[PDB]
Amino acid sequence: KKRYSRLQLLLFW
Amino acid sequence: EHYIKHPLQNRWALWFFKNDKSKTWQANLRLISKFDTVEDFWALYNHIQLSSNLMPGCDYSLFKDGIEPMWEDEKNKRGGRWLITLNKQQRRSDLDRFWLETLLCLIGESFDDYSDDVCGAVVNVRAKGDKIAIWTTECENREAVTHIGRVYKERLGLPPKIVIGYQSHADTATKTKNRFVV
Ligand SMILES: CN1CN([C@@H]2O[C@H](COP(=O)(O)OP(=O)(O)OP(=O)(O)O)[C@@H](O)[C@H]2O)c2nc(N)[nH]c(=O)c21
Repeated sequence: KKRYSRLQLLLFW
Repeated sequence: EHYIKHPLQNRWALWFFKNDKSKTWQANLRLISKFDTVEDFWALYNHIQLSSNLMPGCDYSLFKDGIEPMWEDEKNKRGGRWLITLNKQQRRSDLDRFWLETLLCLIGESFDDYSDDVCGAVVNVRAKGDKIAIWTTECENREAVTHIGRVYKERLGLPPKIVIGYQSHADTATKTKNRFVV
């Protein structure tokens, strides 16, 4: 269920 | 919701290797940390050296918690790796960005239906040329292995003309041919 896009991961930095 | 951390599908373990404790390979492994949220990943990433600033002979490995970063693990012994081989100049231009993209592929569950086949990834900092690899659990699952390779190549932004290879760990450990190519 838990999938993150590249975009999403970088935003969370 | 703001106050909730963003959980990862898997808990991950980051390992460090440097050949300065033992003449046996595995006794040079150090567990650095484990994490299971996006926020905790970045906190760890922010604290540790870039791969390009490590001494030659060092490795980082990121593996699903419960899988040791070695051939002998039950989940690696029948498996293999997609190998990215870097030239010396790519330490500067590509190593750090390729490693980070690899980490994001893993923690984000970026291999859709075949994400469970992924075990981990390893970066080797070496004087002869650095290597990055994604380790998968079963070298005979053509469909899973090829899909993972194609995702990985696309996420690193490598053109069709650049070909990468997959080697089984059994072959790598024997005194290497590609099983697959993408
Ligand atoms: C990943 N490794 C690496 N390794 C030992 O470390 C040696 C070097 O492997 P490496 O660090 O993957 O590659 P590298 O240093 O570039 O050398 P090479 O030219 O063999 O690729 C291996 O030949 C082996 O003796 C291992 N030994 C055991 N028992 N299990 C493992 O999973 C591994």
